[PDB]
Amino acid sequence: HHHHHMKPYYVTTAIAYPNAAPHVGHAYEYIATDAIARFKRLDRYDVRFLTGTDGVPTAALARRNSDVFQRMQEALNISFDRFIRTTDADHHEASKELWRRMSAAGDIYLDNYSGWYSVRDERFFVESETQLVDGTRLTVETGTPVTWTEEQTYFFRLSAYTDKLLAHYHANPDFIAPETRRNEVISFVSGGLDDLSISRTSFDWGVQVPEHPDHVMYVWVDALTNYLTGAGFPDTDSELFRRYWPADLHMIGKDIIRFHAVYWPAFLMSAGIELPRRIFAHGFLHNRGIVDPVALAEALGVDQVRYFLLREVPFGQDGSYSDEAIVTRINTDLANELGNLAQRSLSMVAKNLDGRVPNPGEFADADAALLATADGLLERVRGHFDAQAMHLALEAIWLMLGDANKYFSVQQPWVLRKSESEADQARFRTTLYVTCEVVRIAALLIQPVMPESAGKILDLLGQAPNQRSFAAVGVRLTPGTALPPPTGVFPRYQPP
Amino acid sequence: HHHHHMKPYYVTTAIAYPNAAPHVGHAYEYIATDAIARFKRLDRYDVRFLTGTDGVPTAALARRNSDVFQRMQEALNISFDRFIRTTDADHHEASKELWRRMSAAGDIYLDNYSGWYSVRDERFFVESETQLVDGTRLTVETGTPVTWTEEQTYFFRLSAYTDKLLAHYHANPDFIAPETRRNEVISFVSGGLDDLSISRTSFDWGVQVPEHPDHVMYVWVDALTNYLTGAGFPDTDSELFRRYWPADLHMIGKDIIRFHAVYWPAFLMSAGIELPRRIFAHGFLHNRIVDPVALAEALGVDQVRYFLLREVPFGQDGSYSDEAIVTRINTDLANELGNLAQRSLSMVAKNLDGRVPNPGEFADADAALLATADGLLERVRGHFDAQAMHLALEAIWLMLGDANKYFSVQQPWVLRKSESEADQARFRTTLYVTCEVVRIAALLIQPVMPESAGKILDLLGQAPNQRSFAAVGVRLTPGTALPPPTGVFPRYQPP
Repeated sequence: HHHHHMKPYYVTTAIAYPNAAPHVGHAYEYIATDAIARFKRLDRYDVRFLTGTDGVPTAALARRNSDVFQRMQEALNISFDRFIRTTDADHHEASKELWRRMSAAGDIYLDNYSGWYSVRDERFFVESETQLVDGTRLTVETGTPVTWTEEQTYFFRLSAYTDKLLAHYHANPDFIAPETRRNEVISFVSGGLDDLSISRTSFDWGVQVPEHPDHVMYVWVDALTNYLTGAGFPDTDSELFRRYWPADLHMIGKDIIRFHAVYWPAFLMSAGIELPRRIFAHGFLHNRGIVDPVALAEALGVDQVRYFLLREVPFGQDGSYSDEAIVTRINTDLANELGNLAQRSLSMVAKNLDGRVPNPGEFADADAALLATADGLLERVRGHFDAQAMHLALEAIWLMLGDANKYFSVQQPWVLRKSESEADQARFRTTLYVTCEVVRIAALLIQPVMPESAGKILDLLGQAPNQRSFAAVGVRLTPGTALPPPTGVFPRYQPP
Repeated sequence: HHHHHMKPYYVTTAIAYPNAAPHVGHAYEYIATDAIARFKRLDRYDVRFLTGTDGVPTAALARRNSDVFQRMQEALNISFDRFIRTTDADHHEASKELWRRMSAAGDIYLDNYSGWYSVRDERFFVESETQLVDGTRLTVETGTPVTWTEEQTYFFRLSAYTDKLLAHYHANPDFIAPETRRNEVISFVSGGLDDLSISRTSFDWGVQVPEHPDHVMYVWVDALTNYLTGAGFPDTDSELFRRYWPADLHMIGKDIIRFHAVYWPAFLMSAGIELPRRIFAHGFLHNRIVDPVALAEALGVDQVRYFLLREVPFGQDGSYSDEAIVTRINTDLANELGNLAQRSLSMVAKNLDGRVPNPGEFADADAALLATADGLLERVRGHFDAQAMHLALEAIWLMLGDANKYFSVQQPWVLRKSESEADQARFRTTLYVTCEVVRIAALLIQPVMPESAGKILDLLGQAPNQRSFAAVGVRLTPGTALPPPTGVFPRYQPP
């Protein structure tokens, strides 16, 4: 009964709230988290990569959510793992069990409350958190209407966890990232926290509170438990839960950080459940002077868009999109620096070395320096990925590709091809081998960012599909390997 | 510059040879040696507990070794000490220095030789040590193929140390254990020894012989020096070597006893290096191969550690069966130890406000049980010093038998019902005595079942700083607050 060997890694994308519809607006988040998951799969991890998502209006919306999810997954090549339907997941047993544990811990109480309530956010707001935009009172943070409501509601004793949360932040400095987001959460919690309304009296459809069917949970309370549902909760003895909980990484947008970094860990502390290891809040994309990567991918190519978004924007910051910025990356970074270097060297293998990887001679100093830089990339890229700094990992790879192109232009293997010498031909073989070998290493490491284009390059280098994990980075290109006739992988931008 | 104050104790598990894979098949060995090391740490020793281990086919095989090691260490809770890698260790300087010393002493010579050679064992074999099994010539001892080779090789003058080895066995009766293994080694050496080939001419990867780069040492010659490397050798003036060499105990399987009890001490005699103090060769397990890692994941790490160290007299071969381990899980652990702790701790919680009672004056029955418990540490220490962990565990559970008998005779559940003044006093005394002997037993079983014993000590309100053997002589403090009792030893759950 051994169906797994590698260390597990459980990573989630964000719940939909405050949007009723999942997936929409999450393409950037999905591309980034997919690259993280693909990197972990290539680095000998058992990856579990899941979404944070689970009358007549509600059901057709379920078809649209499905259609949007399939299109986004296929257009951007997201490799979410397949979740198995269970009876507990259909009946919201996770949030009901979480409620039971928090109630049994003494952290849930009924009370009367009056204040500004937002139907869309399902939250209460204080006076300073509202504003009259134009004779209509809206929330300052989200812009949703509020009306004054006097309700009976169940509260979570969030105030009893202010210091416990600050102690968790101090003991786990990598729990919240990037650092500007960590400083903001610490500043917020340090000001003190009030108790948190978590239910409403309603007969509308929703997750009924255990023992109190006249109350229903707010949508975001039950939504957060989807992370636990993804690991088989409330079946804490199940193999799924022992293996994958706690989650290693919650990937979210910075708009819902307080739900994940304050409310969520307090809920889990109250219920006696292990907390997630890390929360990373990314920024949002805007046009220069909203950005739809699915439409960009269909127009420009999936790997061009995935590369641009993960390279142009330092992950965590807000990003600016201009057509000029992505055209340069498509034409310079991809088509020229990587594509043309691979095409030039592979063309000489096919035409002058009978389509066979040459056996290199003894490596000169210039050969060893370039190989040493490439051999050191896996360690540097792994460190950047562990901090969710994919832009720095891609910059490191293209810095090596810069050295490789410089090396290629200095060695001039296309002029050594002519000479009938014994030393020029040996130098011809060695320089082509070194260029192919560093292209192989770069192609292996860009698989998380551009899976198909990297796969095509590895096909051109005669690498079987079984020899494409990061363990293969330390195994040099085999002389005598037969290479297929080279074809283009990274085309130049074609204006409409 | 005092980073130590206790007497050092250096104990090793065996080198991998003949198998190229370390750790594989050594789980039973690791568990027993870990219990010995844990006992020494609790007994005010500075313990150094190390393994005897250090192209493309060899690199990823090193990844598998690390995976097997970390999984085995975690599944069985083995507490090997952390080895610091140095420049000398990376370049195999210990075996080079050992070879130099033996050569400088005149004990290594080059010679021609012809005979049956096993590339797997890296040893030569005489005709009577080979056999044709089905048209192929194998060693009778290990079943590896041999081919007739006529090679130049370096020899160690083992014949010059036959009598010196016998004199060492006689002067040090505890050097080899158990006694059946000692008798076999003495009989072998008494028959006389030939000189020992220790190198081969090959351009494969290996430890090149100093001053003769065409020869490489046999893998087991270099492997033996890992024991020296663990103590900082060849840096004989290092703090590690002065403090931890000679090794106090080489724990090995009896399959490689001649490498450790004959070749190894003769090497060290030639090199002028102090000999290890003691070598213990344990037996092998079989079903009526046994995989303790798989057993632990299915049954519980402490259930498996206990069964393996109690069921088989250490040094003998053992037979593990499902019924035999179920008996020890349910009787020895869940009932004899578990329910004795649960029934008495539950009475402290419900009847004595979760507070250790202040006992009255001890009756003859109370003092008799306490006396048996107070004498356990000395008896268990003597068994561990002979590596007789089965006898240490038997001595502890014989006391737990007396405690269960004492508990049933006193009937504390009857005394709690009486509003009398005398009965309530006797009720406090018998509960204190029962908790006190459970505390002593839990302290002494820490080397065998670290986690379960820690849980019992948690239920008895013992802080983590008061769990060494120096705390055995400090009675349970009346007034100590106890957490609500929870289960520690579950009964066997059939799948």
